[PDB]
Amino acid sequence: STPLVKTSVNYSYGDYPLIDADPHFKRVVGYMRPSDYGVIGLATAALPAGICFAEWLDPVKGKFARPSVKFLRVATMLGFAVGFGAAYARSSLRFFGVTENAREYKKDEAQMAARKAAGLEPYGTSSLTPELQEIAAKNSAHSIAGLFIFPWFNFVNHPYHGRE
Amino acid sequence: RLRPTETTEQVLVNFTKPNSLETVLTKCDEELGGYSTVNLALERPTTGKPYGRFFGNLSLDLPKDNKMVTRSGFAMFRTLDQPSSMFKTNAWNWEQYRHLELRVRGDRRKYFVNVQSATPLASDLYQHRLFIQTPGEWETVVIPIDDFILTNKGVVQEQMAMDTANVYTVGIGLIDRQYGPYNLDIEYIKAVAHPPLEFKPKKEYEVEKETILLTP
Amino acid sequence: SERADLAWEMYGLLHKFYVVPFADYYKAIKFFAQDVKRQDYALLTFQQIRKNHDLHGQPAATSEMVAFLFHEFAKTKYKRGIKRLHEVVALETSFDVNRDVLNEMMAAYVSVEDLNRVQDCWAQLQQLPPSIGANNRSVDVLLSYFKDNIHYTERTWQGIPEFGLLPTLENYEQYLINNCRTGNYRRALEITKNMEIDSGLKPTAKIIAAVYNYTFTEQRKLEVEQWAEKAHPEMWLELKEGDKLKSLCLPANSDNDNVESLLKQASADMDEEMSG
Amino acid sequence: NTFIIFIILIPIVGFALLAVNILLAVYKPYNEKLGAFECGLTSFNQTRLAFNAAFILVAILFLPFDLEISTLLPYVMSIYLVSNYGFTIVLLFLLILIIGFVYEINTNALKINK
Amino acid sequence: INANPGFWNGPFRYLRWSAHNRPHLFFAFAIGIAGPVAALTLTPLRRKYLYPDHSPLPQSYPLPQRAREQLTGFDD
Amino acid sequence: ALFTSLVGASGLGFATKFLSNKIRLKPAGYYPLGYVFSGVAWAGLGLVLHNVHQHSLEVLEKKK
Amino acid sequence: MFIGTIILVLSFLGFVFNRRNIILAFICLETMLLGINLILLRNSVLFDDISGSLFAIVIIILAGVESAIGLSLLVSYYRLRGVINSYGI
Amino acid sequence: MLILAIISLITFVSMSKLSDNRAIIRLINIYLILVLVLDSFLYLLFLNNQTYTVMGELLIFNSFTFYIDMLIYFIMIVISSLYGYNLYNNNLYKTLFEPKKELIILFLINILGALLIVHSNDFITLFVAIELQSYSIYLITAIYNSSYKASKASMLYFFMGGILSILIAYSINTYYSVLNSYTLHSLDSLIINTLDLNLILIALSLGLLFKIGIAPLHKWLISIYENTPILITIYISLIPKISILSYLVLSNISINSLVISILAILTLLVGSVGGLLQIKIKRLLAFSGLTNAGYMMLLLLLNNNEFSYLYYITQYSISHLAIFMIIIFSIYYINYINNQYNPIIYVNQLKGLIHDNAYLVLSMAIVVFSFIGIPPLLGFFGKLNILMSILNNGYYFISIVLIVASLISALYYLYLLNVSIQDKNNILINSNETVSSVLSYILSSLIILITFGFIYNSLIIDIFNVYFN
Ligand SMILES: CCCCC/C=C/C/C=C\CCCCCCCC(=O)O[C@H](COC(=O)CCCCCCCCCCCCCCC)COP(=O)([O-])OCC[N+](C)(C)C
Repeated sequence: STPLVKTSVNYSYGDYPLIDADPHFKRVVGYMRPSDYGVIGLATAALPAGICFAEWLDPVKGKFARPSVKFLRVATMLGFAVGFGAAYARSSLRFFGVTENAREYKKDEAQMAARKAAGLEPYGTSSLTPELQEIAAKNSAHSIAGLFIFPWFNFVNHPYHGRE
Repeated sequence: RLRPTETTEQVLVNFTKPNSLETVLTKCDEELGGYSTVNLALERPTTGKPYGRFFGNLSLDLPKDNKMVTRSGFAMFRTLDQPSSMFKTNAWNWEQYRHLELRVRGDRRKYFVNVQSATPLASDLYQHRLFIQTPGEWETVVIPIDDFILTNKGVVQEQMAMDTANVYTVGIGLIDRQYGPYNLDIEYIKAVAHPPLEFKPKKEYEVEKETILLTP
Repeated sequence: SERADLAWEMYGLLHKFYVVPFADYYKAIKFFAQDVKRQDYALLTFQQIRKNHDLHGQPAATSEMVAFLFHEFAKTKYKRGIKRLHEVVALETSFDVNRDVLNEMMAAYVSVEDLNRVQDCWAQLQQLPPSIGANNRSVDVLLSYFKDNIHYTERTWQGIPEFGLLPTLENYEQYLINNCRTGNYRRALEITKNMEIDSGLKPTAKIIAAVYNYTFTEQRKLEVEQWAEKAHPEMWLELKEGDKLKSLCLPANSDNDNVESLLKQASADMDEEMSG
Repeated sequence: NTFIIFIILIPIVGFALLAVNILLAVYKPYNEKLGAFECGLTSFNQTRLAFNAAFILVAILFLPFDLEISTLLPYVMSIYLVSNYGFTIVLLFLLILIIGFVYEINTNALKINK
Repeated sequence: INANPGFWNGPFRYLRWSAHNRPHLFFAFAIGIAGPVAALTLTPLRRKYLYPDHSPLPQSYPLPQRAREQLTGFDD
Repeated sequence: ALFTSLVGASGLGFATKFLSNKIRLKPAGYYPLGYVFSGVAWAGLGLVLHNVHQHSLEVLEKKK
Repeated sequence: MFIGTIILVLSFLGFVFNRRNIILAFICLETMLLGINLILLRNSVLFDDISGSLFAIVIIILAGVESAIGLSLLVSYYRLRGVINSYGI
Repeated sequence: MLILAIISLITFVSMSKLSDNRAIIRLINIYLILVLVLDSFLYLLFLNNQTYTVMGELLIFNSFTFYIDMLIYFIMIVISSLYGYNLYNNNLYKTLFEPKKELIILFLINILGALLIVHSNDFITLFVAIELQSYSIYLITAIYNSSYKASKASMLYFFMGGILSILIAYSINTYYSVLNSYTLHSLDSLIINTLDLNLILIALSLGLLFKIGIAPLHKWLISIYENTPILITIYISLIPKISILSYLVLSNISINSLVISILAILTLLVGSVGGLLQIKIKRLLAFSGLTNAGYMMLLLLLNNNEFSYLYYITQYSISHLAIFMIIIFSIYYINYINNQYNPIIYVNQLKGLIHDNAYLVLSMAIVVFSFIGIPPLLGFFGKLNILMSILNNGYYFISIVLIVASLISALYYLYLLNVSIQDKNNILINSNETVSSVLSYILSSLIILITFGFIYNSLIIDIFNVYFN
């Protein structure tokens, strides 16, 4: 769990304190606000609603025909996908100290306090060699900036989170 | 202004001129071992406009001087191959015509309008039959450009559109599988732009009426 | 219709085993098209005549089938068959194009809405002498293609006298439809009232019911049934129980949209109701 | 150095090709009996033949699928060194390729004459 | 005779239909999706119960993290 | 002002709806509910842009 | 590098002149890619660096995909499928 | 968000009928709309011009890349709306604008390639993204292969782009041979001063700029644009140009380049003068794009040009989409159709359009004036920013060439309006069919943006000053 290269300490990505430069996927989902789940449901209902509204505005074959259940289900799955991506990005920018993250900061503080009390490592221990840990951290560093393009999440318990 | 010239017509086979015949060549099955004959004349009589004459015989007998052939008996004429030496255009542009009009007296024979244009293959031909409606009298039969059917070796193929920006030659030929003499008198072939909708028979042919329009 | 596929196999054995008379081709083409549901076999039956004539030497197909088979294609809006059959016609060394083929070929293109091919076939019909050429069938298709253009419908009507023709009952009906579907309810009545004076062709039930059907004003629909009670009393009464009259009209608070846009939607719905 | 070799070699072989191509300027004007092809007659009576799209698709798609397979060779040579991270990357790579394989199966693009 | 009942209409009915009517595709998907899923749902179980993962193998010499100590012996 | 920005955005939405109606060869008062929808949507976009502008000015002022 | 650069030069000038010999032009594309790969591999060997070889294999895969796409284009262009669809629907 | 869309489209389109193409394209249209409106908050990552490196220094991420990314989604939404939504509900318009089964997948893969071009930080990533975009755009050009006019353009574009990509790879490998590196992070002021790697970057810029078709290699792409379907031409003539020009702007490898300046002047002159010799709409718009490309290439000669380039590319994208959509809408008002793929060819076919749809002609007049640069439209302001940037760096001859080119181009721009405001006595064969409400709304939104985007000039300037400095 010993880092191999030097990393920035308490770097400020915004106007809020840094919680985790490269938070884990389970970490990001666990630190998710109810508003983010509201966003997920909003998108999950919006794509089918968007399809229905587009059908109402301009029917495909002239006559108004509601889309078949297959299109509704595909739109529901894609809506859950886009909502989950937006929620993950919002939680990440909370971790990056860009938006308001006071409650997340307090939960993070209590969490590593409990972990240190239990006698564990701060960001986990891995199945990967330290070189692979560094490669994973360098690949997944700030990968949320490309949410428009590709999905990529940190599934490696690497120590390169930019904290003390 | 100084833009490329735009026009509603382009004469392909003009005839009606002292030279005329220098613009076209002929090909019968004498290129094969066949006995069909082709010959192009030039008639310039009075009380009318001078025309070309395309006659001959189309004996379908096989060439008993060789064996690799299977079917013979053609006779055609076409415009001279487009001279593209170093600097000129290269071919014809038919991107603003959509039609080709030709004025001709016909007979019982079944002629084909043969067009050669740019194509990846070599022997591809765009050909549409020349529907002679009135035999013995002149008719300005119009054939839409985007109705020619692509044929290679005489076989209908994947119908891809003609490359109207690059057209080489236009001609009339006989591939009719019947014996006997043939004749066809043409006096022009031109590609004509889109005509607006009309609701009269023609100015060249008319029927008795009240003649509402004021006489000149 | 369910067993239409089965008729195809039995047709094949009838020709492989027994020599089939050429006159039977007409019945099979009319059967495998105009009879139950299937039109793919109509083309293949026509293609069967072609293949035997080229290779085996069987007698060639006549232009009567292509004229008929275009008409059958212009009923199901079969875009694939029209393109297939056209290029077969364009390279035919046995039969030729005449008045009848162009008329039904033009009608085939109106069904698939081809503004170019429709004008192309009209140029070929037009450039022919009126002796053999533009007939009432030509006008019947030409008016039906200008169904929503009042300007070209009218100039088509003056076209009929120029070609040397007298309009027919089937010719008048589409003209009455075209005037009605473009909001000219009042002009339609004068045409129907004065048609018997001008031409001597007494209006029929398929004429009067057409005018009532395509008049989309509740008062203008009433003026249609004002002369009918006192000029055609007997022949109306058989339309009330036949359910021929249909009372489709325009909405109430519909002045938000164009009146001309309403007439398109009203007539489009009415076309389906008269299609069967 | 490569740029230098390129630039100086351009004129020499360029002039050589220029000269050897100004040669064909006039040659074999293919005056062969091209009369039956400018009309539309056929002399084969046979040799029709056919090629279903699926046949040429098998031939063409042998190449991308072979590239997909041969891309697995670098993985099997370093399987232990990149064990779990590389295992996940290869799983994603294979799933992406199987998306296209599913495309070619569902479309039934590769079924020869039925 | 046989018609597809649709996956979304019933999952288990469609599974049986695929196993009985389309063996090749059903088995292809079965073995294909078993791999990652069984890995995710069994690797922690194997680590917890069967045997822990082996210690990492060396890739080069293990360099001590210390200063040079003074040694005596085998001198010139 | 926020109110002025919202009014301008709503007016741009109304202009877009009017232009769409006139392009379709339809009367100006064709689908007034569409006018309402277009105005609401464009006003919302204007509100978002105004909020972005306000945050931009706040960030500019904060580093002093 | 000599051999790669000269192959690239010869194939490039063969492409520029013909330009209408689609079979030979596409062959020249393949040979120019081969010539570039040779230069890249030689420089990777000289520098004892892995990036050159990695880019070489990437160019190989891209060249294969490009060749597949181009041969599909030639199939569509020359109508290799054939027709013999006469007397059919 | 794009990879998942690509995978889901392959899976869904595999198991769908041909008639579901419109519905699938609509679904992706709303999908991309929600991606923009719901994930737009990611712009908070780039306060004070903060920059990130992603995927092992293989990708770069900043406000410039984010803005080009969002613009590419907006353009993709508009173009995909042009495919999913039916302009007129009749069989003719059914036939002309019918999407292919794989067209949406190819579109998204080409968008992915363009974005990876914009976000590239390494020459390996740059080349891979270039090859992805190139193969996708070849397949886009060739997917309508029922005509020889389109087939010749597809084959020419394949071969010319193959030569260009080979030249790009050769330049990249020469750079690697010189420096044993594949990234620009090894280039500094000392590196440029000490060693002569300028020619390598000139060759790279040459190969990249020829892909979008600057002089003297403009004729092939102009022929391709002329011969491809117009719904394909609207896409193939905007997105690759945006990707290449954005990569060139962010790379910043052509400071005060004599070769780049001369080629930009040549591009401007050729585009302006050759436009005067055009009677076809497609060729005229191709030369218009050439002139705009020359204008944007003039911005490659100086630093701190982010605002001018961004403003000009956004306004040009909007105007390009608007002008092609106006040409598409005008198809209904002509008596005959040239081809199934290109239904309108000659500018003369638009003659008298003011008697069929006066407001369509008004919108076209607005977009043409914005192309010319008449205030207060967006085109004038983009050209003004270009002029300010070039005069700040002392390029006076370049400014004179720019002004002369604009004055010359105004002639063939007003050619369109003069033809369209004529009188056509030939009445239509079609009447009263209603045009699509969604596409009309999108066109009107584009026109209103062009007309009244100058309201937010100060707001955009402040946002740029706070997010790019
Ligand atoms: C509900 C979420 C929907 C958001 C989707 C946005 C898609 C953008 C797409 C296509 C471009 C259309 C015009 C965008 C305006 C520039 C925004 C900006 O301010 O430009 C700056 C950079 O200026 C520049 O360099 C030059 C920009 C050139 C603009 C040329 C067009 C002028 C006319 C447009 C005026 C807007 C009219 C709105 C009417 C209500 C980027 O700002 P930023 O990176 O800090 O983030 C912005 C925060 N955002 C992401 C929430 C929006």
